Amino acid sequence: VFHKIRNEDLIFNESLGQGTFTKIFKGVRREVGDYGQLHETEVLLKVLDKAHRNYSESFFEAASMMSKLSHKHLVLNYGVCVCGDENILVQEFVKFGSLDTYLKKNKNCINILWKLEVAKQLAAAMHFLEENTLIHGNVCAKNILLIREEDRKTGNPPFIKLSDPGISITVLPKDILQERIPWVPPECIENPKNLNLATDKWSFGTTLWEICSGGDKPLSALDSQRKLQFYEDRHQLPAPKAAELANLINNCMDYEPDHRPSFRAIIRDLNSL
Ligand SMILES: CCN(CC)C(=O)c1ccc(Nc2nc(OCC3CCCCC3)c3[nH]cnc3n2)cc1
Repeated sequence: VFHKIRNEDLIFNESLGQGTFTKIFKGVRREVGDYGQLHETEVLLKVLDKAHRNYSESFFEAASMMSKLSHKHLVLNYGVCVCGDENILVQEFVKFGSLDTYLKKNKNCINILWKLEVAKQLAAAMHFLEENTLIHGNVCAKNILLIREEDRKTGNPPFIKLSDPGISITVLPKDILQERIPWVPPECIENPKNLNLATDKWSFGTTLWEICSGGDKPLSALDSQRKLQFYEDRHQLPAPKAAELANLINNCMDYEPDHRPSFRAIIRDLNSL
């Protein structure tokens, strides 16, 4: 179950953007913490749109997935506020935001070793989920958060976490699914109920492509009809700018889901460079 947070202990501050049928805000939670100390803690507030309240079950199931498992590379959920009409998910607030924006802002500053450390961390998180037979269903650079920047001076690497998947692709309208090509794998375009552990290996490949492309979005120039035809013609993504991980990307985005490598194998490949 989810810890219930009182509407009166939450303050909503600035809008940070939107997700799928959600609005996202920075906020503050008043709480009693360890030793009975009172705290005013920064939080990330995710609000399901009133118009799409019929998705509330999938909205919360997405975060519940993340919450029943504990791992260093998985975002922390603090609880939920159903107080009122609103359906509110309360999560930890990460200092440096999402990776897709960070890659773009810091293009001329991110080198191959940084990308490899990030890829290894994401692969570790996905290996944990695979070993627990937990499907994420929406692996992408927008859903990777940057906790700590790299510090060459101290030799410290960056540190990321994987966020929750949001409303599942098994209940979303087809036009949203099509726009999410090529993160959504071909078999889930055929039938979103084909969502499986193999789904996440495909999307991991798409996310590595993002990491290697300075925050470009693959196939963004293609409209939804042309994205569908891309899958129907069995195309692959072009090798990124920095081509060091192109082979791994292509091996991961295999049109045969049963041939996509395990995350253990993926980690072995990453460690070999
Ligand atoms: C000055 C420019 N920056 C970057 C430095 C910021 O303003 C910024 C934005 C967000 C955070 N933190 C954040 N972001 C999340 O999601 C990512 C956001 C979701 C919806 C909109 C896009 C971003 C989160 N999810 C779950 N805990 C989160 N914490 C930190 C800083």
